[PDB]
Amino acid sequence: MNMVMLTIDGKQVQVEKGTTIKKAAEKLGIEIPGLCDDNDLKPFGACRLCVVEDARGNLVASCHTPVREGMVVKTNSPKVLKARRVILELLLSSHNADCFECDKNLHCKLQKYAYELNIRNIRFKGEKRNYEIKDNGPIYYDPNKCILCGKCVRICEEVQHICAIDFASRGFKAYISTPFEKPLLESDCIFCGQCVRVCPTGALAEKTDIERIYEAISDPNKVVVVQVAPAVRVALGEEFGLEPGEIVTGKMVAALKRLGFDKVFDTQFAADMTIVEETAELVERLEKGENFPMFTSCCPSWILAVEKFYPELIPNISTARSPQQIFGAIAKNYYAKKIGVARENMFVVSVMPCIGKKFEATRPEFNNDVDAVLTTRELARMIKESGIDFIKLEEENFDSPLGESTGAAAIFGVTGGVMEAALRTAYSIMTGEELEGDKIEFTAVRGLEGIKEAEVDIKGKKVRIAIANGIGNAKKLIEKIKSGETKYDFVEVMACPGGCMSGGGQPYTDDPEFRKKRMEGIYKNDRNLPKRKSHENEEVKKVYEEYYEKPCGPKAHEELHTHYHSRKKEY
Amino acid sequence: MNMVMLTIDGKQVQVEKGTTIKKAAEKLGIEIPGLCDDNDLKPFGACRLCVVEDARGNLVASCHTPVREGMVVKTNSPKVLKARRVILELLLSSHNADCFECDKNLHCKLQKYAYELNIRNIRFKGEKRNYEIKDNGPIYYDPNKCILCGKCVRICEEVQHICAIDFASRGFKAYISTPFEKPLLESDCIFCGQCVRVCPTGALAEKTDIERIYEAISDPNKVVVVQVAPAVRVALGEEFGLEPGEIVTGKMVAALKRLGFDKVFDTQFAADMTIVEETAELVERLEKGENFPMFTSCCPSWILAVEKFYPELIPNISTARSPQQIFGAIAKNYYAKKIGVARENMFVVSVMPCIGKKFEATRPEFNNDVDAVLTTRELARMIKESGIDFIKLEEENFDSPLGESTGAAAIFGVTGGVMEAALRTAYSIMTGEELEGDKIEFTAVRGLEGIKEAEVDIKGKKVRIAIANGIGNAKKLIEKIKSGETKYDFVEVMACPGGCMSGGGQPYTDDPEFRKKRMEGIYKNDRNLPKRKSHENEEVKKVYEEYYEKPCGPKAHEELHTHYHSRKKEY
Ligand code: SF4
Ligand code: SF4
Ligand code: SF4
Ligand code: SF4
Ligand code: SF4
Ligand code: SF4
Ligand code: SF4
Ligand code: SF4
Ligand code: FES
Ligand code: FES
Repeated sequence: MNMVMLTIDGKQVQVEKGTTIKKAAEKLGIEIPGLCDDNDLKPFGACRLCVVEDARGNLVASCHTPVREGMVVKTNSPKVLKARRVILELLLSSHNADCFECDKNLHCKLQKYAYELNIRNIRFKGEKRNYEIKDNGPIYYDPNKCILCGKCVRICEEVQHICAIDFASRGFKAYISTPFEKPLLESDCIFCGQCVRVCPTGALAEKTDIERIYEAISDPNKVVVVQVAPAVRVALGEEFGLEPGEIVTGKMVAALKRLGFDKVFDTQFAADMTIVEETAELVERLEKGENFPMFTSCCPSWILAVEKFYPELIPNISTARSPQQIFGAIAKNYYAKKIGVARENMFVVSVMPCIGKKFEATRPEFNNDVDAVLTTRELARMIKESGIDFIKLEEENFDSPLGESTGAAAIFGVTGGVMEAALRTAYSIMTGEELEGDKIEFTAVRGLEGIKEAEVDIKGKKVRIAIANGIGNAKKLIEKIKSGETKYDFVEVMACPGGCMSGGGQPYTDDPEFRKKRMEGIYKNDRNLPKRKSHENEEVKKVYEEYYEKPCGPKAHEELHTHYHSRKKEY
Repeated sequence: MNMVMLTIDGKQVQVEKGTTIKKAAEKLGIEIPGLCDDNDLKPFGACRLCVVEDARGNLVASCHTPVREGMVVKTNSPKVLKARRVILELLLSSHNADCFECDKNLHCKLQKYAYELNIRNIRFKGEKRNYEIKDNGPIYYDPNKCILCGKCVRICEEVQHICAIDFASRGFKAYISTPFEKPLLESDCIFCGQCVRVCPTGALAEKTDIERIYEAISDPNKVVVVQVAPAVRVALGEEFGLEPGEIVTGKMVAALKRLGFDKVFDTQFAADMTIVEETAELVERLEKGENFPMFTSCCPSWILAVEKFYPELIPNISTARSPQQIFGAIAKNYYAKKIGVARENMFVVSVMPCIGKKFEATRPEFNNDVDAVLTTRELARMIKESGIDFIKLEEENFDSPLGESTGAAAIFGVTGGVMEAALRTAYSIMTGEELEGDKIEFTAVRGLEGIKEAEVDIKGKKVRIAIANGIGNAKKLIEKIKSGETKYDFVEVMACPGGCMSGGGQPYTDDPEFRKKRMEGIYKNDRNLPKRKSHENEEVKKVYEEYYEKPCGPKAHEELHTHYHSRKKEY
């Protein structure tokens, strides 16, 4: 091993060779500001705001200069501060200053740096950016506030391997867009929502359906039922000053009950129903031994990717609905006749951490089962708007008769958790017995690796299980499968890297290790529940024996399944 | 005690009769927004943003509504939210939106309420407020961001009884002004800074001089000494997310060392200098028995209030300088000859929590001993500017030979702690012995009462002592003295209510009970020290025996004394 000695602010530093000055100065109790840098991306050097001076007398960037042995650098010299002040004055000279009306208010990094570097009087006044905004679906793009940091194109090209947007024009009028300024829906985008999560300004944000929620609640002839996702309860607490990984289920239930919503349920019931349907389909397919491999259809971004780029995989993907639409069908068809409320007077609201769900809700194939879709940020805005203090609430429980949950549906917010639930139910449906002890947990499908392969043995029969997180890794698996190197049986894809815990709806964070904390939170949540199996739930059995009488029945085929059509129109 | 039964948002409430419907709902884990209300002021009802809905169906204000038996109210009805949204749109329609240049950025309450209530598109665009910025000294007034809440007028009317500013004009063009738009120096202001502390916008701020500090640092031939106030050690941590009242001495010393300052010192040394000099003066005045009562000179605002309103008490004021100017004279007179530097080439910077110090630094009669002054908020902004992480610093001590101190000089940030620091020294100098055990602490001069009185018996000799915090209580006690009811010996006055811990330079807080926490922090800091007596300090005695040889000497009269001249201009 090779170690490197250097001096920073007159202090001796030992660092491993090859790390940058920004990374090497983390343990020294100092932080260099920068806008174009992220922990998941390569250095770009477009902000030029992270400059520090070496011994010679010139300023160099600190995010892409490797540490060489025997240099002295300074961080609080007056020249560096002057350069940073002038650079932020230049940035702020052409920014439309409607900070009252910005969705990214109180979380914008540019605003924090404008406060932090003591800017009080901008001498450069003149031409401002003046473009026209247009709708794009669930993604609201305002090119008046862009600073051309390049994070969105880098996260859409280097990680996602999709290349949906890129730079355009030259000079002062350069701007990031699609080909020929077309809307994102008919472009090559798949609505993963990663570009929204990394934008340091308010250029990229979410279309809001807040007014429709308030008009629906204000109407005295409409009954409102609201569902929450499994992955919201672990990261909702970041807005209110708590560390990530805290379980706030009861507090959020109390907040939802006090917000005016008539009924509060959870997706975990529909999640268990989806698991039952998927494992029935898997058992049937394995008995016939046809259409290998079989893909899961629980991620709207994945199904958009299949419909847009790979139309040949349409026969091989499952026909099961998303859990959101499953709960919508249950609420509009079975619960409504039980309570005695007309279908035209029922409102269903969902809280999900994804952005693909916002587009998925308005697909004409689903007959408008879900009316409006929220995100975690919108729910956190409701709580502050209504004045509810989140810290000192009293925890309550979910309503009846479909609020009770199991431990199999509590790990959908982690990559491969659907696979653990599928193996948990498949072991019981094949072997006939129930796993007890450490055999309940499948540790072979846990972690944060890009590709997760497993050879699962059930009563002497071995099956192949493949998990891919990230669209690029899914493309790699597609290339390997079409190459015919090996054959799998049951393959999961989630477009967001790391699972739904890192979707576009989750609150913004600065810690570089939020994924590990959220995984620990979800797993500790799952370990704190008496029931760990999907089929052991009673209410799912009551719903089946009350209305459908059989999984994968003709009524279930009518309501619990859908068909996909290829969107890859030829040129 | 008579209790009242009611319901608020469907929850039963038990509260005493007489509380409003906003202050009696804070203990239900719910809080309704408001801008015109503060815990130290009578309700005024100018925001009209704290409205709720009663049973009848008309919107009623909450900050001035007494509660009676039998009301049902709701604070989350759609009508109330719509009214609040429209009212905030009306406010932000006429606000100059340069939130990058605003000194109150990331702490403005209007910004936070614009974020909370989900404002996205201002429909009412029209004529804005267009006034002209004028200079006033240490108070920077910008009547373009004023929302006419009236907090400054009420706090200069109800508490201070100074009557410096008042409303002017009518209609849309009304504003806050002095008579005839004269500068605040020539008006009846006394520069207490309370109006700065309560302003919920960026209208009233500080004239910030970080720039001059920066070319002072960048000059290679100038040597910089920075001094810190006793009341800063208990309030800086609130700027970094800590609980108020945490002792952060070592952390702020490390931060000041890393900021480029050549030498760092505490002003407790000069404070003990002032204590021993004032004790000598008090012993002298007791021996002659003339010019009673005698007033302290530790507060510049008190001196201004005397020079403007009560010019007949000038012969009765102590001639001792403030500790800041005494430390400046020591640094520019004794320390400079010891190190071997020219007097013009020494730069003295102070970090004090008061606002009147900014004006006091530039008096022509002090011969420009100090060059620039700061407050705690600017110190925190500099710390965050250089990138220093305050949480993970290492404790380090002061410099030499003016770094160490005693416990008598650490309680200046409390109403009463100055005379409590002088009674021990007077006891020691007149009796000849030193207090032991719990007799060091005097429990009769601690608390938060408006006027504190005590009769202290020392060796059979009784002295009458009085404390007045707040200029209103000072005026009351001056009226009592001029009435001739009782005779005093030694009177302390601090202009800000609650002592120097509630100055204008301290960080903004929303907790209603910050004064108790700050007092507890100060007392814990005092009790965590080995030496508790000003006389037992070593370097004070060394300085006298090397340069003065006697307190109240001709050299001390030349350098540690000043004279006051009346400012009451005849009309
Ligand atoms: S949503 Fe995903 S695919 Fe679409 S532009 Fe953003 S990063 Fe690229
Ligand atoms: S759109 Fe957002 S992420 Fe992309 S360059 Fe502009 S500011 Fe950066
Ligand atoms: S992007 Fe940031 S600085 Fe720009 S308007 Fe929005 S909040 Fe203000
Ligand atoms: S992984 Fe989850 S958050 Fe990401 S696109 Fe798929 S469903 Fe949405
Ligand atoms: S007072 Fe508040 S809202 Fe107005 S410009 Fe300053 S920070 Fe923005
Ligand atoms: S500084 Fe004090 S006296 Fe002067 S206007 Fe403000 S509150 Fe009134
Ligand atoms: S100057 Fe500040 S405190 Fe005074 S009325 Fe205007 S906004 Fe209110
Ligand atoms: S009491 Fe302290 S903070 Fe207030 S004006 Fe006097 S010296 Fe300044
Ligand atoms: S973000 Fe580091 S050089 Fe631009
Ligand atoms: S601000 Fe409370 S009633 Fe006006």
